[PDB]
Amino acid sequence: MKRTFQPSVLKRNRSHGFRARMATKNGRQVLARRRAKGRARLTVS
Amino acid sequence: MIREERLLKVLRAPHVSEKASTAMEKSNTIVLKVAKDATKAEIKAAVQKLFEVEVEVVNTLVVKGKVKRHGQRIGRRSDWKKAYVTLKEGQNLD
Amino acid sequence: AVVKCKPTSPGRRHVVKVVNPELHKGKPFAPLLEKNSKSGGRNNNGRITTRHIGGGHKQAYRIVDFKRNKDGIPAVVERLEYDPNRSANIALVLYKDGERRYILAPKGLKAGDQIQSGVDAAIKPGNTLPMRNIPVGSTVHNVEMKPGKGGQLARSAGTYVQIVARDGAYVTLRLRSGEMRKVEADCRATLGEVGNAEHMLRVLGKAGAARWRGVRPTVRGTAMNPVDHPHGGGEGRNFGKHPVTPWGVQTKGKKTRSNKRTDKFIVRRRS
Amino acid sequence: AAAAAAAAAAAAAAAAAAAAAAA
RNA sequence: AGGACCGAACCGACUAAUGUUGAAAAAUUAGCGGAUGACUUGUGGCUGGGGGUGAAAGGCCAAUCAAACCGGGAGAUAGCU
RNA sequence: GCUCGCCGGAAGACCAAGGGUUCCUGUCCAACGUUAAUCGGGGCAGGGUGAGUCGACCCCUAAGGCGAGGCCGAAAGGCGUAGUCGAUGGGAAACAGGUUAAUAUUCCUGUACUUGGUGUUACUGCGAAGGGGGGACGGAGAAGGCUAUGUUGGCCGGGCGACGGUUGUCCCGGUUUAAGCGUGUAGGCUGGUUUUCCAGGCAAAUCCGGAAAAUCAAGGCUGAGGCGUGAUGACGAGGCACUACGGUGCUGAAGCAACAAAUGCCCUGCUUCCAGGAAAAGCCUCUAAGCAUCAGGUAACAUCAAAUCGUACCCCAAACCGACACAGGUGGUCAGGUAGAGAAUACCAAGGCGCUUGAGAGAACUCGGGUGAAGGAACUAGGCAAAAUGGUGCCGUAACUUCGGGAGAAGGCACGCUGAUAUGUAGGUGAGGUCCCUCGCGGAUGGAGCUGAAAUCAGUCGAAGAUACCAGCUGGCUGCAACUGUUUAUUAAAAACACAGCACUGUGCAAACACGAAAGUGGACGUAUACGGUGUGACGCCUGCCCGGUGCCGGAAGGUUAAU
Ligand SMILES: [Mg+2]
Ligand SMILES: [Mg+2]
Ligand SMILES: [Mg+2]
Ligand SMILES: [Mg+2]
Ligand SMILES: [Mg+2]
Ligand SMILES: [Mg+2]
Ligand SMILES: [Mg+2]
Ligand SMILES: [Mg+2]
Ligand SMILES: [Mg+2]
Ligand SMILES: [Mg+2]
Ligand SMILES: [Mg+2]
Ligand SMILES: [Mg+2]
Ligand SMILES: [Mg+2]
Ligand SMILES: [Mg+2]
Ligand SMILES: [Mg+2]
Ligand SMILES: [Mg+2]
Ligand SMILES: [Mg+2]
Ligand SMILES: [Mg+2]
Ligand SMILES: [Mg+2]
Ligand SMILES: [Mg+2]
Ligand SMILES: [Mg+2]
Ligand SMILES: [Mg+2]
Ligand SMILES: [Mg+2]
Ligand SMILES: [Mg+2]
Ligand SMILES: [Mg+2]
Ligand SMILES: [Mg+2]
Ligand SMILES: [Mg+2]
Ligand SMILES: [Mg+2]
Ligand SMILES: [Mg+2]
Ligand SMILES: [Mg+2]
Ligand SMILES: [Mg+2]
Ligand SMILES: [Mg+2]
Ligand SMILES: [Mg+2]
Ligand SMILES: [Mg+2]
Ligand SMILES: [Mg+2]
Ligand SMILES: [Mg+2]
Ligand SMILES: [Mg+2]
Ligand SMILES: [Mg+2]
Ligand SMILES: [Mg+2]
Ligand SMILES: [Mg+2]
Ligand SMILES: [Mg+2]
Ligand SMILES: [Mg+2]
Ligand SMILES: [Mg+2]
Ligand SMILES: [Mg+2]
Ligand SMILES: [Mg+2]
Ligand SMILES: [Mg+2]
Ligand SMILES: [Mg+2]
Ligand SMILES: [Mg+2]
Ligand SMILES: [Mg+2]
Ligand SMILES: [Mg+2]
Ligand SMILES: [Mg+2]
Ligand SMILES: [Mg+2]
Ligand SMILES: [Mg+2]
Ligand SMILES: [Mg+2]
Ligand SMILES: [Mg+2]
Ligand SMILES: [Mg+2]
Ligand SMILES: [Mg+2]
Ligand SMILES: [Mg+2]
Ligand SMILES: [Mg+2]
Ligand SMILES: [Mg+2]
Ligand SMILES: [Mg+2]
Ligand SMILES: [Mg+2]
Ligand SMILES: [Mg+2]
Ligand SMILES: [Mg+2]
Ligand SMILES: [Mg+2]
Ligand SMILES: [Mg+2]
Ligand SMILES: [Mg+2]
Ligand SMILES: [Mg+2]
Ligand SMILES: [Mg+2]
Ligand SMILES: [Mg+2]
Ligand SMILES: [Mg+2]
Ligand SMILES: [Mg+2]
Repeated sequence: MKRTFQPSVLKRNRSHGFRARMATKNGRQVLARRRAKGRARLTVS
Repeated sequence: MIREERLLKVLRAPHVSEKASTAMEKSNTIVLKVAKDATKAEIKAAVQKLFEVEVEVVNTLVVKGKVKRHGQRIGRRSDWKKAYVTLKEGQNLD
Repeated sequence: AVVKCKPTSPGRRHVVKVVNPELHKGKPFAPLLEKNSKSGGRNNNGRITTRHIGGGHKQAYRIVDFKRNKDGIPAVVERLEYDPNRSANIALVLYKDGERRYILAPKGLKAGDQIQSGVDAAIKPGNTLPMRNIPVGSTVHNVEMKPGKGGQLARSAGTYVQIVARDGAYVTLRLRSGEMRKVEADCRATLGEVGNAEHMLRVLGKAGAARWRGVRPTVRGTAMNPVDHPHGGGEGRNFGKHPVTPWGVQTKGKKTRSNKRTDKFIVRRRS
Repeated sequence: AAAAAAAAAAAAAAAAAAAAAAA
């Protein structure tokens, strides 16, 4: 059928990108939770 | 006027291929491998100043580097820039 | 008029149009249109606040002369146009100095009449003049209720108020809903019944005409579930509980007036 | 070289009931 | 002219057979309904969990919905196995 | 390499999204390929994407997002004005031909075009965060002109046939050419030109709008296609050749006409309907500020620039989404031949492939199918499934009915090929030629040539003429629901939901009501012929009795009654 991931990099970067995480208030705690976790890529962008 | 150390920093190599040799003989275009953040006017000024050769127009593209697997760990080769500098009508530059 | 559509099709069997040759086929006046984005029934929070709104044909909000500011200039009606927003037709009206406007169309108006606002005006339908100088017992529309705001009472298709009294500095209106109401007497009003008085004599014929007007389908209460409405659930058809709005307030016969500030302008309630 | 293409078997997804039940 | 007619694109999903540890965590084949409209679809936006949205089935909200998922309270509790 | 098969509105071509070197060469076959493999979309090394004109970047905005101040909020923050972002839309400009193993509207050849600076010549009212015009807009339909494109003839070149005949009314192949520039046609739209004035477009006006007056009823705007020109060129079937059999260079004729014709163009047009059909900048124009012949503007003319990024490849898939090289899913553009109404359907061309396990043997049994004696629903929960009916033209058609319907009711007839009417008819198209001609892409008789139904009569063939593929089963009684629609993605598509219509009720606009502590916003840029809520569910006939119960509405005289 039509599966549940139709990829589009505009919507991907616009909803899960670094600036769209950095804009809000519990988005900056998302990025500060991955830096303390020490991940490779923080977000998609 | 462009910075002389900048024009000395831009040109990195020539290019060595079958397309490069045929473009050197049939169209008088030298093929260079230039810096990553070069531009057309800076490359034209540098190729007129360093080699001292009259140059018509310059054609640049960005080669995408491959992704190799040395050993067992994957790795990215470094992208760069390639430039087809043509020369004037009837003018030799090796 | 009313032209019963000949029943060549089911759904066309019941339609009744309101045809009128006077409504100007053609273009509107470009300095007076706007953009009017369809709401969807959705406020700034994003939710559906009011329901059954969404879809329909795209409209362009005409700008109208609801305030009748240009006094003292005799203003001939250029043409009669079909406003999609409101119920009544509008009349593009050309003034003497040459600045056209849009006025909500009175009853017996046609392209050729003189409509003059102000205080000096004579008493013919269209001539806006204040209720200090309107003869009592008359009928008016486009009535302001605070002096200099824009008409707010009786501006539908064919509605009209009556000026039953004047004493002190208050006029007493019998509105279209049968309620009498004080209004301060410096407010302007416009003489005459309003135009499209066959607008109630239409029927929509089919559900597609409701969807063109821009209403969604309304799902009544007793065919829902008890999470989704008070009357929901029930094996079979069961409606044992008292009739209530979807947020728990009785509909059939419960007064819900709240503003105590304008209870002083209620001479008589509606009946 | 030595690729060693043996990743672990993550196989079980879900199930359902879908059976004629004695009741 | 029409929420008109018969019918391909396109949307569906009514019947049968085949598969059902399959080719496929809902499909193929042969027929079937709508097919100028309350149609369908591309692209971007919006509504967030007792909340959304609902032509209303307790349906849908990332193969999960009589109240999602991820972390935390948390080694909840369990007269039960 | 030779055959054979399959798709051919795709299983062909070009893309966007998406992926990210899979593209091409050389080498290896450990692993991967549902097998072998010298093969590969696998490993390894090397190569490969060239843009003033294509697209992003840019200028302009939509739904919307962030939103200096501000309002609001225990804190976090919510909303929102100036603004500033946001395309799927608006905005300048390039086509043809050739080459690479790999790019090409990017490279090369030919011919172009656009916007800006600078400077030189001539001339003088220039200037906006403003005013105005325009940009700038629906659905359906209908006709006309065309084009893409095909068919037929001619012309040029090749051929005289492995088997009867084949110098002909024969067979095969070609018969290509653009953008730009001029010419301004088929057409559509608009009355113009000039003078004076104005309660108007926040002031400003010569611009727009509005009035009055003179003159001419033809000036302007828009516009597919044609004809030149580009072109004397390129392209071209082919020959001539040097060999690494892979190739490679020079030459190279004809290169017209008629007809048919699109969903594409004129068309962002015209007719018509109501459900009344984006915004801002480009762009044209008026001026206030001011700047004062300084600057600037505009007709040229030369000269410089046009940056950066994507340009490989797949792109209905073996490379995206589905764990897989998975019979699944995925939006745009191009749409040839023969029958056909058709983009269905059958066979085909260009093109691309034969679905990454094969060889046997021809048991049960299972799947997809074909036919069947005699009977025809006896099968069965139930005509489920199959079988039949199918087309075009004509004849004909009932009960009932809301006058439309029923209805394609049912039911029946004709259907091929050949000859005649007519050596190809009616009709369509119109070359000549002749006359005017406000002289040109002008108009009338003129009908050559080209194409071309359809019908009647006769003959004849077959068992069967819509011969294949595609292509209604029909009728009678009745329940339920007025109908078209929508739903339980993935066991339920209905008698359920909606629906137009009916009624009750709330609401006088700072509405009722909802979302939000609150601002606010939806309601609504609407105003009782409107809006919310509730029940019912077209249309016809109708809606009868009860206010004891529980609600709701009206009373505030009395009993009981809180903080204070
Ligand atoms: Mg991740
Ligand atoms: Mg480039
Ligand atoms: Mg409602
Ligand atoms: Mg209703
Ligand atoms: Mg309903
Ligand atoms: Mg229910
Ligand atoms: Mg409840
Ligand atoms: Mg019951
Ligand atoms: Mg009971
Ligand atoms: Mg239909
Ligand atoms: Mg099917
Ligand atoms: Mg149909
Ligand atoms: Mg919850
Ligand atoms: Mg239930
Ligand atoms: Mg789910
Ligand atoms: Mg719970
Ligand atoms: Mg435990
Ligand atoms: Mg605890
Ligand atoms: Mg075939
Ligand atoms: Mg393809
Ligand atoms: Mg690789
Ligand atoms: Mg390859
Ligand atoms: Mg290879
Ligand atoms: Mg081996
Ligand atoms: Mg193998
Ligand atoms: Mg490889
Ligand atoms: Mg362009
Ligand atoms: Mg912008
Ligand atoms: Mg904004
Ligand atoms: Mg904000
Ligand atoms: Mg602040
Ligand atoms: Mg766009
Ligand atoms: Mg654009
Ligand atoms: Mg290629
Ligand atoms: Mg170039
Ligand atoms: Mg403007
Ligand atoms: Mg249209
Ligand atoms: Mg043609
Ligand atoms: Mg021929
Ligand atoms: Mg022979
Ligand atoms: Mg012979
Ligand atoms: Mg041309
Ligand atoms: Mg490409
Ligand atoms: Mg395969
Ligand atoms: Mg596949
Ligand atoms: Mg075809
Ligand atoms: Mg087909
Ligand atoms: Mg067998
Ligand atoms: Mg059979
Ligand atoms: Mg038998
Ligand atoms: Mg037999
Ligand atoms: Mg028999
Ligand atoms: Mg029987
Ligand atoms: Mg029986
Ligand atoms: Mg039996
Ligand atoms: Mg059947
Ligand atoms: Mg059958
Ligand atoms: Mg019964
Ligand atoms: Mg029904
Ligand atoms: Mg239906
Ligand atoms: Mg639906
Ligand atoms: Mg279901
Ligand atoms: Mg569905
Ligand atoms: Mg079903
Ligand atoms: Mg409000
Ligand atoms: Mg009901
Ligand atoms: Mg009923
Ligand atoms: Mg009753
Ligand atoms: Mg009672
Ligand atoms: Mg009582
Ligand atoms: Mg009673
Ligand atoms: Mg009471």
